[PDB]
Amino acid sequence: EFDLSDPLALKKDRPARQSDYDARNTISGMQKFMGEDLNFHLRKKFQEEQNREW
Amino acid sequence: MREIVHLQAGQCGNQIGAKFWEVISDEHGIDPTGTYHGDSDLQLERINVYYNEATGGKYVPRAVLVDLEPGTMDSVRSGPFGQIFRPDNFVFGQSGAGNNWAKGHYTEGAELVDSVLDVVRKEAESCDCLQGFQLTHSLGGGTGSGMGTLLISKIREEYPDRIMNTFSVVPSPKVSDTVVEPYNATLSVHQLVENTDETYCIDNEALYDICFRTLKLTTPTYGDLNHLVSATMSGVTTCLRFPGQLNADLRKLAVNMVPFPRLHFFMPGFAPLTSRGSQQYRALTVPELTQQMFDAKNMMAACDPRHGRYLTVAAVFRGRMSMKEVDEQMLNVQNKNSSYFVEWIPNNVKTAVCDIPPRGLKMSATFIGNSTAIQELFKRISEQFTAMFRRKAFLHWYTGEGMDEMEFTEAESNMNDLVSEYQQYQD
Amino acid sequence: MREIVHLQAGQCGNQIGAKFWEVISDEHGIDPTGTYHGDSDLQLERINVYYNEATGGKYVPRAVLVDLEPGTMDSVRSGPFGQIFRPDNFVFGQSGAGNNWAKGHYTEGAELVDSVLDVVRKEAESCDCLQGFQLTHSLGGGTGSGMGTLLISKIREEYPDRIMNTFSVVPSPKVSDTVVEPYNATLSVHQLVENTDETYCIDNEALYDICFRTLKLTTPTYGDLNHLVSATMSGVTTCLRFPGQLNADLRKLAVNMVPFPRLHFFMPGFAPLTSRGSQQYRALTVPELTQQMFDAKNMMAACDPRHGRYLTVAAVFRGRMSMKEVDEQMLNVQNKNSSYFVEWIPNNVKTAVCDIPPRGLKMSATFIGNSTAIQELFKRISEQFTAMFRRKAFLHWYTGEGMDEMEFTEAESNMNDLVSEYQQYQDATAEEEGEF
Amino acid sequence: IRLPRGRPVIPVVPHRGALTLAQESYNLPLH
Amino acid sequence: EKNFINTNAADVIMGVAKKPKPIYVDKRTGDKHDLETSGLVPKYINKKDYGV
Amino acid sequence: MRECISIHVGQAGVQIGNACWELYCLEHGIQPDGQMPGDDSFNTFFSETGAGKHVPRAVFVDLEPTVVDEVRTGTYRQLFHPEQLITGKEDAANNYARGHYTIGKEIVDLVLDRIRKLADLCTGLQGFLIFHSFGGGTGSGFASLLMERLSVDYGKKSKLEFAIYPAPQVSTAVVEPYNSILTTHTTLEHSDCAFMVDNEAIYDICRRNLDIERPTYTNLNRLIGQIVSSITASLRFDGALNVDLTEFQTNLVPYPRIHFPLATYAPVISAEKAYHEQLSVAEITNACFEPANQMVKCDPRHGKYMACCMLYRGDVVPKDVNAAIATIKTKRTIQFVDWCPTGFKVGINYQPPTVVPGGDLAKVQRAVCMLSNTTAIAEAWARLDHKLDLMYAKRAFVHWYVGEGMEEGEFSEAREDLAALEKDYEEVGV
Amino acid sequence: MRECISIHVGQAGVQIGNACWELYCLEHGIQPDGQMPSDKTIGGGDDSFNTFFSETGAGKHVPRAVFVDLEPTVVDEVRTGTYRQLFHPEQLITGKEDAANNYARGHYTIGKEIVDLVLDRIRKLADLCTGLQGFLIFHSFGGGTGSGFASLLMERLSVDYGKKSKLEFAIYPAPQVSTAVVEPYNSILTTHTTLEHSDCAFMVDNEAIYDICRRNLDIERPTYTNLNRLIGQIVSSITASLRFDGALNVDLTEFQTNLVPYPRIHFPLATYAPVISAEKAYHEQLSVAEITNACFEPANQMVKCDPRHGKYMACCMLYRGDVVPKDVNAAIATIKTKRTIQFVDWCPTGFKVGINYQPPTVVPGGDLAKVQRAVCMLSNTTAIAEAWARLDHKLDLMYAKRAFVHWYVGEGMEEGEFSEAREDLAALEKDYEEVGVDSV
Ligand SMILES: Nc1nc2c(ncn2[C@@H]2O[C@H](COP(=O)(O)OP(=O)(O)OP(=O)(O)O)[C@@H](O)[C@H]2O)c(=O)[nH]1
Ligand SMILES: Nc1nc2c(ncn2[C@@H]2O[C@H](COP(=O)(O)OP(=O)(O)OP(=O)(O)O)[C@@H](O)[C@H]2O)c(=O)[nH]1
Ligand SMILES: Nc1nc2c(ncn2[C@@H]2O[C@H](COP(=O)(O)OP(=O)(O)O)[C@@H](O)[C@H]2O)c(=O)[nH]1
Ligand SMILES: Nc1nc2c(ncn2[C@@H]2O[C@H](COP(=O)(O)OP(=O)(O)O)[C@@H](O)[C@H]2O)c(=O)[nH]1
Ligand SMILES: [Mg+2]
Ligand SMILES: [Mg+2]
Repeated sequence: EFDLSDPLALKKDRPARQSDYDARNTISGMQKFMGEDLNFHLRKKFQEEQNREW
Repeated sequence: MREIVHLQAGQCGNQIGAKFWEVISDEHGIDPTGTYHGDSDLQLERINVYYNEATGGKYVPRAVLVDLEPGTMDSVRSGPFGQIFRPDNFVFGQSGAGNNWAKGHYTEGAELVDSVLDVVRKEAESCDCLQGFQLTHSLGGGTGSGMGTLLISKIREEYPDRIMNTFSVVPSPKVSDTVVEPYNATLSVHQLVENTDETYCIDNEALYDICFRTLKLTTPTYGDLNHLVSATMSGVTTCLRFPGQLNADLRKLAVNMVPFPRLHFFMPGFAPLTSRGSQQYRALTVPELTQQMFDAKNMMAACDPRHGRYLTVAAVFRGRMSMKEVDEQMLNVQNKNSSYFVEWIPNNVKTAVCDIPPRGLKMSATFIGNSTAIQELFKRISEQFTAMFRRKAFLHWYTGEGMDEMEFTEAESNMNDLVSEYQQYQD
Repeated sequence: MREIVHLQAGQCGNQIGAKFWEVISDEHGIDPTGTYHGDSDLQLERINVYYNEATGGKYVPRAVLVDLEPGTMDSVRSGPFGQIFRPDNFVFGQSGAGNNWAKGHYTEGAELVDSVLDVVRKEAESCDCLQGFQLTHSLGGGTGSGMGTLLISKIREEYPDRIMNTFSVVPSPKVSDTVVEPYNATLSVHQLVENTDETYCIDNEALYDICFRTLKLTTPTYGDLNHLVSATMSGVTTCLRFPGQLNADLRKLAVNMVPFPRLHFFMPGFAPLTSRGSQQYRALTVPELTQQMFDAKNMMAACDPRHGRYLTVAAVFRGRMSMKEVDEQMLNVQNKNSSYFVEWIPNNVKTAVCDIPPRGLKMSATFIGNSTAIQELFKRISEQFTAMFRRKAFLHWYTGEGMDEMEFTEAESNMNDLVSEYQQYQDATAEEEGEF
Repeated sequence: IRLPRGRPVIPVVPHRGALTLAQESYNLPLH
Repeated sequence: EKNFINTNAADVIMGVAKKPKPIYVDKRTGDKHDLETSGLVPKYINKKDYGV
Repeated sequence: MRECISIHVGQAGVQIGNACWELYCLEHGIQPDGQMPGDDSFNTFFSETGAGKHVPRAVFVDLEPTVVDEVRTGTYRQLFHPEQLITGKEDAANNYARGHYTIGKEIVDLVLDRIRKLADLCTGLQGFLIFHSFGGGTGSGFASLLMERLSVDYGKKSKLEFAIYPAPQVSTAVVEPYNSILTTHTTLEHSDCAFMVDNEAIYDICRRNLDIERPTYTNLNRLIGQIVSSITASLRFDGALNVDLTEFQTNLVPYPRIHFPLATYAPVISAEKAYHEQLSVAEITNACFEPANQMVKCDPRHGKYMACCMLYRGDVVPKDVNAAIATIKTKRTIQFVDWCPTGFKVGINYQPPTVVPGGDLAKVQRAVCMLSNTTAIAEAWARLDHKLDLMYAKRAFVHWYVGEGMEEGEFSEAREDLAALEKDYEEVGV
Repeated sequence: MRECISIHVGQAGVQIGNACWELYCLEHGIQPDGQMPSDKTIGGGDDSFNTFFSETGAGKHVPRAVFVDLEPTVVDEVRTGTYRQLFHPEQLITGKEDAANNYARGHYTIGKEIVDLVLDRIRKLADLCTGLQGFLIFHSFGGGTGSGFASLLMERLSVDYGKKSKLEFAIYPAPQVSTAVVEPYNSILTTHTTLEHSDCAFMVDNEAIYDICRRNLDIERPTYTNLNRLIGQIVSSITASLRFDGALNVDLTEFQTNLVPYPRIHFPLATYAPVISAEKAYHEQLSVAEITNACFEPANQMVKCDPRHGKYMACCMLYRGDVVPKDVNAAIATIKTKRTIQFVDWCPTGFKVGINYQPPTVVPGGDLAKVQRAVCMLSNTTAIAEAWARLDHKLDLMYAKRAFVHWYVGEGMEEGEFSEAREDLAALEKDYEEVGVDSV
């Protein structure tokens, strides 16, 4: 159990979530949520373009 | 070994149940068709706590899905994880509850409860030792609030010495979507005070508050609220599914929780919740978990804990951590503020420690707090109830189903004496 | 081991704090993202005084950012060190204070302060052994003065034995910014007397005169005066973060410079300041540092010390130097100017030496001066307040917010009590017993 | 929100600026 | 109309001192713990209901 | 010839035994599979069969499976006979009544059968070693019933208690004063000597003596296992002065109600600090009486010693023991009672303590396990009594105990007994 | 068999003990790692380190010292420095927050926390002492830790050990320079509480050592290490009899009997005679007469008190190196004939001598020259009443207005202790007067 008492343990430790998608962001971790709308501005811009042509 | 038969009644109940069962299938490594594809041998150990086994190596949930109209269970059947439930346990009615408690408790749920009791008996006696059941519903609806209480009552006169859990969702005055729900909430909390062993009061207002100020979600839907509820639903029963340095099953969080039989209304809370942009400024240590876990905004009930005295607090930690870190943080919390904790109990915090964390996570913990600040979740609903009942506002929809007006009077009287019960330890 | 929770309120406080954190991060070797990148090992040993540990070698500061207008938060995030601050510590309001002390103290700064106190108590109880707090604000502003006074009043009643330093900015005789500056200035001094331990008065015209005479700057901006302010904040706490022959923390300066509890208004000054054209004309010696330090044209408050008496004087030195030279220079500056030091205190100089100079610097020194010439700074504010309050100059923007007319009276009553107390201690017979 | 500038160097002082009267004069005697 | 030298001395002449809280340092680093709550000094033996 | 039947009750008991049997198997030449790659010193703990398998004389008991199943799937699975590791179905869930009246009766018969089948192999059975915790449900309830049943069929056989006291400041449970009051009221006549250790005291010891900040329960288990191995070291190794297991009760328990001595392991230092320190007999016996080295968080200076039984290991020369205890008898800090002019029981062994790979303690040549019976434990009984009187005044948590067939008078007649115990602790210091 | 426990308290104590222990290691053969470079004898080797160092089983010598401070930044330099391996880790005690120039922090609130840890470490270090003589305490009169906690240490040691000898190495306040404002308050309070819990109190100034380093030594702009090396040389010459051969041995108990005439006057001044640079030593013969006369020079004194303003009461002289006792006899016979050196009638002897054959050691990096003779003179003179009167006046000026007393009255110390500490030293003022008058 040197890992629980390592003074530089926080130095070698990685964040809970690094990017918008990687491996250890799965629904039992409560780190990635579907309600966060990535590709939300693009949907609004596309819908505005549809309204413009119409 | 120690099996849990999971029940759910209502739309809200079935949408929370889908999230919960997919979360448990995530934890135990179950694909959307039923089989196992995980990478650790620890996930098969107590997999029969929630699952059964069929031929061909198929794991099916021990779930009973109850509703009074077929569209909601058609919706959960066609979802991403609707192919894992055995279609026998899907029980529906034809005419809906109509957002009416009397309909679900006397008229349409009572003529459905026999088949559901048959299914409950068939699924709940295959197990060797049954720890207890589990219900997910809301008090603001009609079929979860009405027939769910009937279900609790009939599985209480038949299984007296088991564990009853209800992850009820009581309504909020600020976020209200039905004009009748004071009646339903009052008439259901009349039953939940003596038919249940633990009760977890969750508010939609508190979930929206979490999603707005903590998670910083742009568009929180009902799916994220069910995700946040199922987080704590999985967190409370993690020590009888996985090993730990200090195990604590469901019964240990009842003897060490309620000091008197009428005080079992808790409020959950999940500790490691972080926004997307605030992820790299976070250190995943025990003090950071316990100072976030005790925060007033992190409660999943909309009552401020700082208005009342804490009765007893749980903390079921998951992950690999040292023990006196937890034992000194829970002592620091009681020592810093001695006016928010009751004085006639010397230690008000129970520690539970598991080993296996949530998937892809270094460390996690959950909160179960019994407090005298929960009375303001009942004072508001009782005040709205007596605002409606003094003019007999919507009572023709209920008295026509065959219930007397004495029932509302005894329901509000028992809500009042529950409030006065929670008041005498506030001073 | 001895941590300092930083606070900053208002636009002046946030613009000062940005430069202060830039200078501290340059001293300790922190990149604009947060990761430590130093060369030696002293820069990591006492990093926890101002910083917190996060994952991966990234350091998050101890600061709490408070304001009522989101534009200032927008500007403080757009700086070269805007990414190092934790996003949770940013606390903003929606409607600005309107340059009103009463609004920011009673109406808009009242409900907002609960979240700020939440951040403060969250971030102060996670300390090994907290020393105290700091605050940068301006008394002439609206949210700065009012909400800073409210923050200090709420903080002192929860941690009543810590160190509460304020690097306040006092208003201006000559060139001012706002019309209603005297009201906020006379209403803020009441709280600072009773609720602060050390108060540093920094005047903008003194900084402007420094930049125009000693530095010969063509276009001095706010980011130019804030460098001098950041230097005198960083020079005070240099004994905590680096080893020294003679160490003096904030509490040692508290003990040495405050003879009576109500007299804690000081006068900063930074020693090695020299313009670009005269940089090669100076030999960097200790007599040069102590000659510039005690000069009347080097203080950061627009009040010369020849018009008053020096109650107590500090001199915190940085760099490798000799203690005999420093002690004999303090002796010479005490004995040559005899009438400018009080006679009921035999030695008025507290000395401190730290062997680590600032980054790029070789030797440096910081002047903390408790003088009785600070009373004339209050005299002008009192005269302007009496000119305004005699005919209700702008009272309807204060009394309509809920403040009382009698609340303006106790302000200048206590302010002039402080002035009279400084005056009585200025002319006191040293060889005299007293009634007791 | 991108990084604006490369932050000019300002290195440490060569000979002093790292020794604190105990690194010097308290080394190995080794005359 | 107040002499601020007589009263500044009278505020320390007609006063009482602030009694410190008993704290013991346990380790050589400087960790401090409260003395009364930790079971070192005799506290609960002097309770009124001892042995009865 | 000198057998010792160990009994482990509860999660605390099983996790303590997981370190104790690790130390026992490493002490002799016993592999994890039970074989030995011949001396017969292992009969104090191991019984040999026809297939060449050394089976421990332990009965791992719990009412919950998933703490015993790690013995069944870990690295010491082949060592243990299947009937030794005994599990129930439902845990007592921090309830004394559940482990004493409802759930304990189903497992007490099977545990008694395994105890009897283990005692047929013992020609020279010395005593039973019991490991449990006061705060738990199984370890406080079923272990007390185990004493109540073991005291009838055997009688005068020695029984040794290795209990975990409730900590002063920290506490992982809420109803643990109730569990403690009941298992202390009912074990009083059914326990010859009750060795007391405390989790927070060992927490401080590994914080300040060893440099391991943040140990887990495993380090505490290793320290307790070192104490237990030093206690029964004379039965397996040659010694200048041999100490039998029935000498502790005669030389440590003056009166039958007072059988709660303390634990202290002397040279518990790290490998960094052993370089600058010589570890002679006088130094370790002086570090024993330092209150910073006690395994119960209490100050012995605020009380009077009743007796002292103290053991030795390694290259220990008896005149150093003589002069070292003669020094302690002259210190005004240390005080004894009137009616004990003798004070000390001395034992010397030759086997140095055994190191474990990846352990905390350093390899030493001398060691002392001091067992002190002191009056200073009376501050613990008064404090536990106050913590009960806070809760029992408003009848908190009683309804969870009357359900499992215990009347309301049991709490009152427990409180009477330990009021009398506090009176006995005071009245003998006069 | 001659062990003495050095107790360094405060920043001054720790920085003095650094140079002291460097010179202790260099004088014997002990490396900075605590090991001898080799074992040249088969089984012999000198045990002369037993005065200062305790040998473990294998090969390592550990100092018999306790370093106490209330601030981590002074001890942490030793903890990560060159002599890190030499010191036992538990021998360096460190608080979290410092006293900060306040006697009350070191005496009532903060310094009363770590006092138990220091007392148990002192007991543990005294357990290995076979022939313990006494304690040596290094502190300063002007600080908060070195004034309050050192007084608390004397307070506890008198209770726990009785009549055991405890010598002081104080840093007296200077008459014109100082590095604090509240220095007179600390000086009066910690003199008042330790007027009787100290058998002897050797004091040196800081301005006087500055003057000696400027004038006698060739160096200008000195640092604190140059003062600490001289103080280490003084404390080595005091304890040189316990470790080296001597024609006349001076025990640590002899100082209090041959230097303290009366139960409160125990403040002698120290001076080191041949403190000269290398090129000044090249042109100068340093015979016993020259270095005996140089001790009595007013400029060569290490405390800023003119000996011509008072009367000598007792003198203790410690000699080192190539010293003939015949020349010591002649040189002390010459001094008694002088008129500029005046003694008191009731002490016709006035001298205690001690000769040690060990020459003083040369620490590399120091500015002192290699000399064959050295004298460390400890003189108790009545001329210190100038210094007590100036300290009296400096306390007086601040106490007239009751400046800075809110920092002291608000921390458990009442006002009355000022009124009795000042009254007790005002008694001591004329206590010095009573022993300076001649009986006719
Ligand atoms: N000192 C120490 N105490 C332990 C250890 N493991 C468990 N405990 C203690 O065990 C007590 C609670 O009992 P449990 O661990 O749950 O074991 P139990 O007696 O079977 O109790 P139940 O599981 O509820 O039946 C706590 O007070 C812990 O302090 C350990 O490894 N070391
Ligand atoms: N000779 C000598 N004197 C020193 C040294 N360092 C400090 N002093 C003296 O010590 C006095 C102040 O006390 P410090 O040693 O600096 O600090 P302290 O004694 O621990 O007191 P606090 O800082 O309040 O804890 C000053 O007046 C100096 O004269 C040193 O290295 N050598
Ligand atoms: N948490 C959560 N609550 C829901 C969801 N859908 C509905 N509700 C709540 O349920 C209450 C009405 O119950 P309803 O959905 O009709 O369920 P039913 O009456 O039992 O069928 C409302 O107050 C809603 O806030 C959901 O997906 N999640
Ligand atoms: N010297 C100096 N003064 C500043 C700085 N920033 C703002 N100020 C002064 O602060 C005053 C305005 O106060 P401000 O903080 O903007 O008002 P607030 O935002 O309502 O608190 C003006 O008189 C400015 O001169 C700065 O960086 N340096
Ligand atoms: Mg158990
Ligand atoms: Mg100091």
